[PDB]
Amino acid sequence: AIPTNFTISVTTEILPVSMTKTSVDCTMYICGDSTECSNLLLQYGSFCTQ
Amino acid sequence: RVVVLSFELLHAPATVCGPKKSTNLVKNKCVNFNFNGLTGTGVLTESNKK
Ligand SMILES: *[C@@H]1O[C@H](CO)[C@@H](O[C@@H]2O[C@H](CO)[C@@H](O)[C@H](O)[C@H]2NC(C)=O)[C@H](O)[C@H]1NC(C)=O
Repeated sequence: AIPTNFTISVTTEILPVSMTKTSVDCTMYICGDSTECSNLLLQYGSFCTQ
Repeated sequence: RVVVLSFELLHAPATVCGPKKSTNLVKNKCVNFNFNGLTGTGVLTESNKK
């Protein structure tokens, strides 16, 4: 079975590439500008830097 | 003689309160505020809420 006519087709291929460059401050989310809560938080160490 | 003072805190308008004297309000500055026993720290600005 041999083709005698053809066609040129166009297809769309969608690919995600990036995401929203989120960033988080622990102190606001967890404590909310409260120094005492931050002081208690310091006992946890390097979770937030991580 | 026994007396049991039952209440519930910071969920409705307050009519009874402790003996601390009030102060003047400072707007557009982050301050340590206390309203009806609800404390906090932040900037207080005018708003419209029904
Ligand atoms: C091969 O096939 C293509 C279609 O895939 C043909 O193109 C059509 O031909 C008809 C008849 O000649 C026209 O009415 C159409 O307008 C053509 N298409 C377009 C997009 O213009 C082509 O003619 C065929 N060739 C042969 C030799 O059969």
